[PDB]
Amino acid sequence: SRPRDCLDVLLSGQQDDGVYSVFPTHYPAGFQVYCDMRTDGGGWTVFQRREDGSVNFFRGWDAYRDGFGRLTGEHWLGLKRIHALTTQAAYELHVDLEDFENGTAYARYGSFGVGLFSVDPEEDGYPLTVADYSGTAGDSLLKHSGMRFTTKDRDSDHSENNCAAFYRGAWWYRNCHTSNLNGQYLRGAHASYADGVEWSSWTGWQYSLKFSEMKIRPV
Amino acid sequence: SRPRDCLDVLLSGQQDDGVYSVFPTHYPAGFQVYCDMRTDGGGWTVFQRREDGSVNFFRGWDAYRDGFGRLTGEHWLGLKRIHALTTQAAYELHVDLEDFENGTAYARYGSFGVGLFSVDPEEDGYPLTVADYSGTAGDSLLKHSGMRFTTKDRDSDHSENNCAAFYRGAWWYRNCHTSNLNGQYLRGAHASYADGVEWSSWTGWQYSLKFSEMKIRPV
Amino acid sequence: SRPRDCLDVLLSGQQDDGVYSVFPTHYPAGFQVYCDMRTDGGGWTVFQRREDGSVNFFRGWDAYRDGFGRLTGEHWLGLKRIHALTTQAAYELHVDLEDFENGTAYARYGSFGVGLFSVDPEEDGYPLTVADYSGTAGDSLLKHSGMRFTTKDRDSDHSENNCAAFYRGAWWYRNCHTSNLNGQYLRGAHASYADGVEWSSWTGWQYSLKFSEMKIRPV
Amino acid sequence: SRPRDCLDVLLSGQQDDGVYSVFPTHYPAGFQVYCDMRTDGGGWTVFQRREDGSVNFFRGWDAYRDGFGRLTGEHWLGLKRIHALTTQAAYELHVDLEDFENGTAYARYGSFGVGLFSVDPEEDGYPLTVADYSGTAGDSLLKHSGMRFTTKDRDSDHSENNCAAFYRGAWWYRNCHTSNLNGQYLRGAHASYADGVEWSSWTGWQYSLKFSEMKIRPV
Ligand SMILES: *[C@@H]1O[C@H](CO)[C@@H](O[C@@H]2O[C@H](CO)[C@@H](O)[C@H](O)[C@H]2NC(C)=O)[C@H](O[C@@H]2O[C@@H](C)[C@@H](O)[C@@H](O)[C@@H]2O)[C@H]1NC(C)=O
Ligand SMILES: *[C@@H]1O[C@H](CO)[C@@H](O[C@@H]2O[C@H](CO)[C@@H](O)[C@H](O)[C@H]2NC(C)=O)[C@H](O[C@@H]2O[C@@H](C)[C@@H](O)[C@@H](O)[C@@H]2O)[C@H]1NC(C)=O
Ligand SMILES: *[C@@H]1O[C@H](CO)[C@@H](O[C@@H]2O[C@H](CO)[C@@H](O)[C@H](O)[C@H]2NC(C)=O)[C@H](O[C@@H]2O[C@@H](C)[C@@H](O)[C@@H](O)[C@@H]2O)[C@H]1NC(C)=O
Ligand SMILES: *[C@@H]1O[C@H](CO)[C@@H](O[C@@H]2O[C@H](CO)[C@@H](O)[C@H](O)[C@H]2NC(C)=O)[C@H](O[C@@H]2O[C@@H](C)[C@@H](O)[C@@H](O)[C@@H]2O)[C@H]1NC(C)=O
Ligand SMILES: CC(=O)N[C@H]1[C@H]([C@H](O)[C@H](O)CO)O[C@](O)(C(=O)O)C[C@@H]1O
Ligand SMILES: CC(=O)N[C@H]1[C@H]([C@H](O)[C@H](O)CO)O[C@](O)(C(=O)O)C[C@@H]1O
Ligand SMILES: CC(=O)N[C@H]1[C@H]([C@H](O)[C@H](O)CO)O[C@](O)(C(=O)O)C[C@@H]1O
Ligand SMILES: CC(=O)N[C@H]1[C@H]([C@H](O)[C@H](O)CO)O[C@](O)(C(=O)O)C[C@@H]1O
Ligand SMILES: [Ca+2]
Ligand SMILES: [Ca+2]
Ligand SMILES: [Ca+2]
Ligand SMILES: [Ca+2]
Repeated sequence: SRPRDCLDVLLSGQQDDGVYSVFPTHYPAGFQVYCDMRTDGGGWTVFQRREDGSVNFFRGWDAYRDGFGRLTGEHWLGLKRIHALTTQAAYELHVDLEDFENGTAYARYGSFGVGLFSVDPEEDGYPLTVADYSGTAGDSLLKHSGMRFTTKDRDSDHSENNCAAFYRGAWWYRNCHTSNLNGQYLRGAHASYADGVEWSSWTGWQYSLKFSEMKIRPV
Repeated sequence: SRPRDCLDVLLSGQQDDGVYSVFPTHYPAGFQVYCDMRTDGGGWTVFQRREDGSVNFFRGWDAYRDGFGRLTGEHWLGLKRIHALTTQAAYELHVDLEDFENGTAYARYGSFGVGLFSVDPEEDGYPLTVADYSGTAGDSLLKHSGMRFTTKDRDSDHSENNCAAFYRGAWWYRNCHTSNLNGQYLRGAHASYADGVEWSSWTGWQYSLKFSEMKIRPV
Repeated sequence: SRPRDCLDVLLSGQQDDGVYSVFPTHYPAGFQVYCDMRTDGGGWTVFQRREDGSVNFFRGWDAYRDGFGRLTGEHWLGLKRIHALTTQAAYELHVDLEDFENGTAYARYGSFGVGLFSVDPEEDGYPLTVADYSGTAGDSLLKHSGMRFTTKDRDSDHSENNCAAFYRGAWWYRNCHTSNLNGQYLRGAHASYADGVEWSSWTGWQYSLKFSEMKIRPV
Repeated sequence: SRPRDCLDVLLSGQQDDGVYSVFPTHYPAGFQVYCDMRTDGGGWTVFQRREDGSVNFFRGWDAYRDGFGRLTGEHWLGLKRIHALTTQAAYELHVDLEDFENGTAYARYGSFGVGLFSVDPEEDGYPLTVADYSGTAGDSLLKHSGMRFTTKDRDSDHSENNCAAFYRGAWWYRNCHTSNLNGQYLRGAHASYADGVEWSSWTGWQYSLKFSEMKIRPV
């Protein structure tokens, strides 16, 4: 009765999409998550969802560490929880996207982790590990591999300015991004440059997507 | 020997009203609570009690998060503990009231929860879920459903001012309240408007009740 | 292998005085304590020791909450740990004293607790419960029963001034004390009034004792 | 499946050098460490590594308490973790060194601990216990036995100045050091006095070593 993630939940015989308790190896108090039990056989732990612009994603370091929003709607699970999940086994990442024309695409990454070898993942800036792309959305994440997480109030990017401030989001920014899924909910085509919910490989630098979901499952 | 609430305590063969250790799913350190083993067959976990005005209830955010008073007297268990209890199963709420003429009434709610789907219940303001009224006191809580918790130093209400400051309490204020059980212990009829221990549906807007107890049990 | 106190350690077959790991009900991480396995059959958990004046006891709230000194020498275990121990069962208190003439005396209290019913024992000031005196030192603690703990930087006493500042210690001060075992190590008779390691019932108001040990065991 | 250290990992049949989860007695959440499964039969828990100067070691108290760097490279595990490991059993210390001429030497200490009897190891300054030298590097640590840990922002040394500031490191400084393995990565011979990665007994006061590893195993 102590599943470590949504795959453990599924394999214990819980087949319905919804909110479940999980207990990562180094987070034994555990916490609630949204489980996707449908995509590619199910067992995905959601850590990010955009769908309606109801939640402010232009938040500081503490909010991105601790999480915000609601599991049933738009949310960010929190980097401390994403670290606890991704360090306990080898995980893949699934990213579901939707445009405002009801077009959908996905990106799959064979390996995904946050601060995997960091003694203090918070001080080390929750650095991204990501490799092995496949899917229909194209790759907009591999160039982010190795980058620390940057917020408007904590700059660990490779730009002379703050990428999070400039592109109004929070991400593993380099100089600055190919993806920006925590960017502003600008609702489709926008004149502003690359500061919406962007996945450059699918819809370019000036299209804020309607829906994103980022979720993990052990390989 | 790890009951999750006062019902687990009762069903393990502890029939006496009093203080017991409970261990919620996501609060495994556990904590002590007052158990009501009498009301409607027993197994109720108390989280609020007014009885004599001996404890200051006009407290800030941190006090309402962490709890205050004593389990054997006037107390608030703390929103972090009420979140830990109400997210681990489906709970009902029982509210016992007494006026200064030894009149008593109660309100029962078939569903009750605090920050049930909140990634960070503290940042999300411990929002109230409450439905399905029955009893003798009348309903003074259903209009509060969906509201965040507001204190004198943290305003998440739907008023242009701070409802907690204005009505000298701490509650899931809208604009502003039908109930105010954490209000001032003004002892019966008062000239001041709605700033005492108010349950509007029973005793109106200018009567501070002698006794309140708010308690939960799994359905 | 999870003893809750020094009595559990003793009954598991550890007969030697020394440092052991204990795991109180609501402090499951556990911590190390000094166990007295000799006094009245053994199984006493030490929480205070004076013996040489090597450790500064004139410390603030945080130090008295979290503890200081070393388990093998002069120390204060910390009110958070003393709360965790005394709330998990019914404990007695033993107080061993020594003067500078190698005279010894003790006080035994049939009941002892710190913040026993406090929702937040820290905010409630770790109030003392103590009753049922017997021994050779006389009673210098029963008048302290019901008092919150006062430090130089947090005044919860019944004096118009700060008793901890005035008598250079930290205690469940009333107005102000009959005992002051966390007072200055003034080494025997002193001109200053009641600001040393005082046990008034044995050695009066102007004698700083050489040795004190305060320790607990379940009845 | 809850090894307390790298020796428990080894004896469970994990023979490969690498990163593993360990669960110390009083740190039950556990954490990841680098295990050396080769040196003198294996089972060593690494807590310090220098190899390339890629990580800043001139850090403050909080960084030395909580840890920094990466387990696969240069890192400091953190004094809170080193306290949790060394208080749960009797440990020996192994120190591996390398100069820039591919010369190697080691120091072995039959006993090693950090804040072993400290009620609050952080407030007590994580004092060093170390005894019983043998090896090829010579002894540069025994004179540090009994000293608290000093950083540039927290001075507990026996110098009139701050040893950590003066020798640009963080250590159990006396007045001031025979070893300085958290000093600046100055890369071999340097004109500056004793402010590099120094092991005085092997390479003197003006030679910053290429590689250091500090690791522990139960005797
Ligand atoms: C894009 O998908 C949407 C979600 O399924 C469609 O809206 C939904 O249409 C349902 C019937 O298919 C209807 O019951 C739902 O109420 C509605 N959902 C929402 C969120 O509005 C949408 O369909 C268009 O809009 C609706 C309201 C109807 O007028 C349809 O005829 C429209 O095509 C899809 N959009 C397009 C452009 O196809
Ligand atoms: C309202 O209920 C109160 C609590 O039961 C009553 O007071 C209690 O009366 C007991 C005998 O019934 C007595 O032993 C208790 O000491 C007392 N409790 C307290 C808290 O005072 C109260 O009764 C009135 O007051 C008491 C002191 C007597 O004088 C009675 O004759 C009074 O009726 C009840 N009040 C009324 C108005 O009935
Ligand atoms: C009070 O008790 C002390 C602790 O036992 C005595 O000192 C100890 O005496 C031991 C022999 O009995 C000796 O081996 C210890 O080294 C010594 N301990 C310390 C802490 O000094 C003390 O005895 C007096 O002082 C010692 C040094 C001798 O000179 C004795 O002859 C003295 O009586 C006791 N004091 C008195 C006044 O009896
Ligand atoms: C000191 O040890 C180093 C690590 O083993 C040597 O460098 C390594 O040499 C390997 C072949 O032995 C080679 O495959 C590795 O790429 C290389 N590692 C690194 C980190 O460079 C080093 O050997 C000297 O430098 C290398 C590049 C060659 O030119 C050798 O001929 C050199 O001797 C050793 N240094 C000395 C002075 O022996
Ligand atoms: C959103 C984003 O990161 N855009 C960045 C672009 C693109 O990387 C480039 O056009 C390749 O598409 O490069 C810069 O102009 C640049 O190199 O100075 C910085 C700018 O921040
Ligand atoms: C205690 C309380 O909340 N009273 C509020 C009342 C009642 O809601 C209303 O009289 C229905 O009974 O409405 C207001 O006057 C209003 O709408 O502007 C605000 C006031 O704060
Ligand atoms: C150490 C101590 O508390 N002394 C206190 C004494 C004794 O309580 C009293 O002499 C009975 O022995 O009373 C006071 O003088 C007083 O009542 O004003 C205050 C003073 O702080
Ligand atoms: C690195 C270091 O600690 N050097 C110290 C040296 C050596 O201890 C001494 O030369 C023995 O080798 O002593 C001092 O000069 C001294 O005593 O005043 C202080 C100086 O900080
Ligand atoms: Ca930057
Ligand atoms: Ca407001
Ligand atoms: Ca006072
Ligand atoms: Ca100094």
